[PDB]
Amino acid sequence: PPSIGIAVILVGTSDEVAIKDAHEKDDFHHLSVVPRVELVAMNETDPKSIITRICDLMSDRKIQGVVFADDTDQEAIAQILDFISAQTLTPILGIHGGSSMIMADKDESSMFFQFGPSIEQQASVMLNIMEEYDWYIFSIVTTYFPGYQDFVNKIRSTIENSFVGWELEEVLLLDMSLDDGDSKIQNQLKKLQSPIILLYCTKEEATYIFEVANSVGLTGYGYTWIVPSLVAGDTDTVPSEFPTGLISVSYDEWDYGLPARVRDGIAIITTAASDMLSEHSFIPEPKSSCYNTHEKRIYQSNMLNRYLINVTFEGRDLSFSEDGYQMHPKLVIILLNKERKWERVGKWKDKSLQMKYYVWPRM
Amino acid sequence: DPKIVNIGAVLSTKKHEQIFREAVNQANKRHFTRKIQLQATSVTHRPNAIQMALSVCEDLISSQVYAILVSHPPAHLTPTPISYTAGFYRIPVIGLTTRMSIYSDKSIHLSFLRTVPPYSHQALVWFEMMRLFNWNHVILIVSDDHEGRAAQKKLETLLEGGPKADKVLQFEPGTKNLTALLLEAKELEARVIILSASEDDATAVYKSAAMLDMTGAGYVWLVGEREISGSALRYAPDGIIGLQLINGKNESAHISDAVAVVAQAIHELFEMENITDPPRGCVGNTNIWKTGPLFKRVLMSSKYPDGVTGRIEFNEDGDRKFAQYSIMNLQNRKLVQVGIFNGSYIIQNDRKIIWPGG
Ligand SMILES: *[C@@H]1O[C@H](CO)[C@@H](O[C@@H]2O[C@H](CO)[C@@H](O[C@@H]3O[C@H](CO[C@H]4O[C@H](CO)[C@@H](O)[C@H](O)[C@@H]4O)[C@@H](O)[C@H](O[C@H]4O[C@H](CO)[C@@H](O)[C@H](O)[C@@H]4O)[C@@H]3O)[C@H](O)[C@H]2NC(C)=O)[C@H](O)[C@H]1NC(C)=O
Ligand SMILES: CCN(CCc1ccc(Cl)c(Cl)c1)C[C@H](O)COc1ccc(NS(C)(=O)=O)cc1
Ligand SMILES: *[C@@H]1O[C@H](CO)[C@@H](O)[C@H](O)[C@H]1NC(C)=O
Ligand SMILES: *[C@@H]1O[C@H](CO)[C@@H](O)[C@H](O)[C@H]1NC(C)=O
Ligand SMILES: *[C@@H]1O[C@H](CO)[C@@H](O)[C@H](O)[C@H]1NC(C)=O
Ligand SMILES: *[C@@H]1O[C@H](CO)[C@@H](O)[C@H](O)[C@H]1NC(C)=O
Ligand SMILES: [Cl-]
Ligand SMILES: [Cl-]
Ligand SMILES: [Cl-]
Ligand SMILES: [Cl-]
Ligand SMILES: [Cl-]
Ligand code: NA
Repeated sequence: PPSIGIAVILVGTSDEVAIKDAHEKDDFHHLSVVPRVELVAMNETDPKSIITRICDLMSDRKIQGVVFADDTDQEAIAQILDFISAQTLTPILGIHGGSSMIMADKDESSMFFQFGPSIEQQASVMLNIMEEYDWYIFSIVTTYFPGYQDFVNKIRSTIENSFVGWELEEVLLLDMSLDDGDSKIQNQLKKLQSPIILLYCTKEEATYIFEVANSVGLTGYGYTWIVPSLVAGDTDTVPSEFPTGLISVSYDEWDYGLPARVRDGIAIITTAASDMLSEHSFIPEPKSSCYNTHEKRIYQSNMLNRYLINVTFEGRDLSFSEDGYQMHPKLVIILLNKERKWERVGKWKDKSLQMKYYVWPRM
Repeated sequence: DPKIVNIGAVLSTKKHEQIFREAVNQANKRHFTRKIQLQATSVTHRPNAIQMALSVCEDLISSQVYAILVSHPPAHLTPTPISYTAGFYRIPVIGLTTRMSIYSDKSIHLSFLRTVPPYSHQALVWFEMMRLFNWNHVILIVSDDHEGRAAQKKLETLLEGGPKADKVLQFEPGTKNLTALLLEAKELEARVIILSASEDDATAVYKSAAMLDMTGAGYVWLVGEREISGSALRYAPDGIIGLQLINGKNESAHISDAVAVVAQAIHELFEMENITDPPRGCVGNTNIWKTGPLFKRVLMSSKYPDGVTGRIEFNEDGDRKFAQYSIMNLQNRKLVQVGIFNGSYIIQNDRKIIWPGG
């Protein structure tokens, strides 16, 4: 059975041996095609480093797909990967780290998929948390981070259709592409009355917003902030500006560890290829280079996508969405406690939210 | 020894590279440059978008550019990969000739100003024409893509700020038989029709309209620049009114003005305290330029009144304000100028408008 190349790129310290030994279910590849995985390490996650690394891989060997993990809080990595994936029409899976932080509005030509919940699902989960504890009065704060419209609209759409007494008091939009030497964001935040506040932004943006929120007295008791996975990010990295009592939805390697994920990544790309070779007696030829993609345009396609999003493996449904998120992620609701450590306080699985406490804890 | 501050540019030819170099030399001559002094660093577009992103890193950001001028090239290559990479670091990009409305979206283009307006801003001229010629009831036909909906959002804003849009009709870009759409517009009383479409989609509309006899007397067609360019002109009804952005395509002029604005902004920047340098190169740097967002604020607030292309200000989206348009009228199959929009005001010239029919 013919071999397809799969690059697994690991940024930052990670057990390559625990990873290689987990993929010993390589004697569990039964298809029309076998994976030929090659672990690459990478030290830097700027655009040039990431682009030239993947593009040297693609020219030195014959890559069919890429599995990307990193150890950072850098959501821009998703964005860079999606750009590369769309330009070169190579499949890329962001399975861990910044690479897996929600990217909204992926290119039409994108073959880039992410391990994690959609923006709309985290918003719905955030409303389920509020319904449980009867926190019906709330406000939203977002930046211009891509997705913020999808977030605000998912909220709005949900609570308009509801026999529940929601009251969305205020929606703020914070421009952090400009400096804050005019105390503009402070004067916006000063308008928040609600006891619940949903915040949609990046981790670096939350750092600043919380610092300002604190200085106008919006972090203490009587104010609860709920943020999405990418703000919590790496949970072993907690900015001092994060308030205690911060709630977050999360997918950060709790019960679904890296070696497992690289396994499922290699599985998704291999299954996919097999399904297409099965059914068209060909799969797309890996691009010889990315410096010649203006020429070979008419010869390339995102055909492999239909199959990448419909893989079942080892009795789990690893399907993706058209938008490029995982369909059925197991999520964990975490709570930043008095000792500045993130603490599990709820699980979300199968449309059901099962929280730990009935009366909400006090920090 | 003064402090050297690099300006960057991705431009279309080597002739325009030399124009950029020379504009910066003049900025240094014109300004007091004992403290800071500009240095021009420049490059032409690369054949594809990855090569271009890399060139920004290797050629431009490696020289610690405070800003990057970008033109629309010759004859599939957009500013986009330069806005992407520069925006990673919050280095401001100044579009010189790009006019798609998508570059007004902050989520997509963090640090992007341009010295030409987006196509959607033509609605500002339409609206002043509607007050001038007392068209109080209009039908709006736009393509169901970003640019089309951008024009609708913009005109409807001006109308719900009077004259009214009796109905808005959208069609799927690419469609060739628009008889269904245009029959819907034919049944309404209003005989003033505004169009936003690409070159090839406007061609489709013009043909179908002609079959349904909607280009004759009684009917008025009011249109933008794309809808009377190249192919669109081949089948355009006589009497149609369209626009051309004056100097819209003079890359030399916009280089000259962009450099004047940017130089002014740089000297204004270094009046303030705690200005940091941009990152030297891409490799190993993942933090934004700390002073990037301040420099953007300064640029956005910049006013250059004595500009080759007229009066340089930017609105809240970083788009050019006070652009000037030729008001064009297709007469015996020739595009004839019947007026200009001078930035705020319509000025009819002595050449008489001939409407559809007349
Ligand atoms: C696009 O075209 C428009 C319209 O022509 C220009 O806008 C006008 O610019 C002129 C300058 O040339 C302005 O003229 C000045 O008007 C002053 C008072 O005007 C009032 O009343 C008028 C009409 O009733 C209103 O439009 C206006 O809003 C005011 O309420 C005069 O007092 C000025 O006189 C001064 O200069 C003259 C020079 O001849 C001296 O003799 C006088 O002593 C005095 O110092 C002057 O005439 C006019 O106000 C502007 N109108 C508007 C509506 O803005 C734009 O400049 C032009 N844009 C571009 C880019 O070219
Ligand atoms: C949708 C296209 N992306 C381009 C990102 C990118 C793509 C490819 C490369 Cl190669 C690089 Cl290098 C960057 C947009 C980019 O991701 C915008 O990022 C932000 C936008 C707004 C905010 N919020 S704000 C305006 O308050 O600061 C934050 C980040
Ligand atoms: C990464 O850095 C380590 C030392 O910290 C070095 O051994 C390794 O060769 C580097 N790899 C790359 C690709 O730079
Ligand atoms: C592909 O999706 C179809 C339903 O659209 C379903 O049969 C299954 O989820 C997938 N088929 C497989 C995995 O053979
Ligand atoms: C473009 O503007 C310049 C001034 O910078 C001028 O010299 C030149 O004639 C203009 N070109 C056209 C085609 O109008
Ligand atoms: C900037 O201000 C800091 C204090 O915040 C000071 O230590 C430093 O000397 C200043 N540097 C410049 C370049 O103004
Ligand atoms: Cl590296
Ligand atoms: Cl892309
Ligand atoms: Cl971040
Ligand atoms: Cl570099
Ligand atoms: Cl006239
Ligand atoms: Na802008």
